[PDB]
Amino acid sequence: YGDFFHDMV
Amino acid sequence: VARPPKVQVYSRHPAENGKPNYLNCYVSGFHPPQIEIDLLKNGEKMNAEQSDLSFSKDWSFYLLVHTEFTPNAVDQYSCRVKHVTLDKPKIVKWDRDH
Amino acid sequence: GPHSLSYFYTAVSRPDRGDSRFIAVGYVDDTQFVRFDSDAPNPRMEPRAPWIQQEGQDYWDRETRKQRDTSQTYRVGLKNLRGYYNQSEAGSHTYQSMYGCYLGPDGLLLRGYRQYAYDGADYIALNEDLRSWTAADTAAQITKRKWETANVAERRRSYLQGLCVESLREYLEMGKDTLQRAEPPKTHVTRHPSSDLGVTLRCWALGFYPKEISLTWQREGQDQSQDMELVETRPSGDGTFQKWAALVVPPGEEQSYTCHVQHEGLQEPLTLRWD
Repeated sequence: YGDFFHDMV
Repeated sequence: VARPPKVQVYSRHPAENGKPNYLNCYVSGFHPPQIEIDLLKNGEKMNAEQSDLSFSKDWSFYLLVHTEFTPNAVDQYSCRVKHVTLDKPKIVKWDRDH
Repeated sequence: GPHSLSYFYTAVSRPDRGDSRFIAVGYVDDTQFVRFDSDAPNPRMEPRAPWIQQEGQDYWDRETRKQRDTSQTYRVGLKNLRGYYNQSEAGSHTYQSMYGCYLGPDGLLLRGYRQYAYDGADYIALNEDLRSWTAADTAAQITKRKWETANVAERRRSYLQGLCVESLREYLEMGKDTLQRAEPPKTHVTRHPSSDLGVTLRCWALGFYPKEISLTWQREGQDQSQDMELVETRPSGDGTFQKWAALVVPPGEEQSYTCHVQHEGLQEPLTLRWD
């Protein structure tokens, strides 16, 4: 199961 | 800082003429991911499957291009690779010893 | 030795098309089991190993949602990174992330990681303690402060110790007949012409799983890796792997060299020589 949380550089 | 591809061309099983096999071109260690990898039969591009883009722990990419083939004594196979790090296409021939 | 679940994300800018492409792949150990490709029409997380197909519609629906949201943030982020590095819109650039968990012998997280790269260079990484970041340059420091202000590390740590390990455990059971059965190499040695004063001996290991293997040449017990050609372990195409190691030896001297193979599916080291 993938990691869900918001991923913003 | 772009990294050039390494290329191996090989059969899934030891080759014996007239027996169906699988032909693989494994290309690894390259960066950026834009690349063209063609398996060739007598110089002609084969319509071979390509794996999903993945990469290694050092961030360099790898791809497997592969298709069925029945080797014989006449047909010659190679893999041709084009990448921004290559000023000419990289060509590796398939032989049964590697 | 220990099992792992890992995801690998690649986003690439496409200036000519004024958009970007995001590709995700997921692995258990050395076995790919899912993919997502933003370029696919109506993109979904797709099965890439037979044992994952038993997941229900909720799984595929929710995994697809995660990737669609991640795809969009990585696309927007490519724009930020170009500004950070004073890059024009003319060039293509590459943003990667990888993350995963290794299963310890007690069923606990052995080690988790989450790392990022830009144009092939380490960009930012979660530290070993899963509580702080290391940034590689002044651009990455902008990202680090954003993620510190938003407390991103806590969520990554929670995922890596929890859902990642429990997902790994569920997957290992679902595909136990392949993921937990080690296939040993089929090994042999061949000889080939080389040059004046030298024939080549090639030690083959074919059709093994998982990928980790040891192939060495010994001349009276002494390691020959200095003059050895060792090719990168390579996929067979059916889920197994291949490797070989070759050495040039003096003619007539072949029987003074031995090839030694170590693999998890062997359970006892092997020796072999030319026939």
